[PDB]
Amino acid sequence: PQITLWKRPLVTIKIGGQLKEALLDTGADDTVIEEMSLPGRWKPKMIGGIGGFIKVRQYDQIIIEIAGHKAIGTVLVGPTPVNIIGRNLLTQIGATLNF
Amino acid sequence: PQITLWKRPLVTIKIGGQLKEALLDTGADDTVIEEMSLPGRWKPKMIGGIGGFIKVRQYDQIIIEIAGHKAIGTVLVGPTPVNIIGRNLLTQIGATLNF
Ligand SMILES: COc1ccc(S(=O)(=O)N(CC(C)C)C[C@@H](O)[C@H](Cc2ccccc2)NC(=O)O[C@H]2C[C@@H](C)O[C@H]2[C@@H]2CCCO2)cc1
Ligand SMILES: [Cl-]
Ligand SMILES: [Cl-]
Ligand SMILES: [Cl-]
Ligand SMILES: [Cl-]
Ligand code: NA
Ligand code: NA
Repeated sequence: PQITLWKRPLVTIKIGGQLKEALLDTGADDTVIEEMSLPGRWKPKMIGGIGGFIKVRQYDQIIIEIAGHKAIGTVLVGPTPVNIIGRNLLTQIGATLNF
Repeated sequence: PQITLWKRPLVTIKIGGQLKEALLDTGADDTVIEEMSLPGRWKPKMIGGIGGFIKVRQYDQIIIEIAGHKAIGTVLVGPTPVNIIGRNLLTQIGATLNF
């Protein structure tokens, strides 16, 4: 698809058996999901941006379905104000910025 | 251009005759630049990032070139870590997300 940017680029994702809405975010290095349980090992991480840093749990090798496209990678879980699909997973679905 | 996301989508911008680096950010509603001098009056704005809210200065109708494309629109100035081109200016340069 072609997604214009008049509004936030929100899509449906499936992660950990749950449907969520998430923002396709080219400015995010990382994928960050609101609090939820995921299987397997995790380790703590700090991520920062506007307003400072938050602590998250880092889960590696997590499968997400993003607008119908399956990907696998690291997913961070913590008190993000919105679910964010960052570049680590946008690359895997072949997303590009065009102008 | 078609910009892939394996690296950060950094471009050169020109604002007030100055070249700067900035991030093309589909997750940003607005454009936010590091402290600099802009002409005219400013209005107050609070923006919310990963870490919380910050105060910025909102300057309207500012001339800005983004990767060679002309834009004229709102620029927020404040303590952002990186210069961010958000959707208010990405729409002016015709940017879309594609996969
Ligand atoms: C209203 O206009 C706004 C409001 C907010 C922002 S923003 O906070 O920058 N933000 C909104 C988003 C968190 C929902 C845009 C993000 O793309 C934002 C842009 C940015 C900010 C500061 C330094 C570098 C890059 N990315 C961002 O915060 O990314 C961090 C969080 C996590 C997802 O990944 C992190 C890493 C390190 C920084 C880059 O990627 C921009 C404009
Ligand atoms: Cl919107
Ligand atoms: Cl990854
Ligand atoms: Cl590619
Ligand atoms: Cl905001
Ligand atoms: Na894992
Ligand atoms: Na102005």
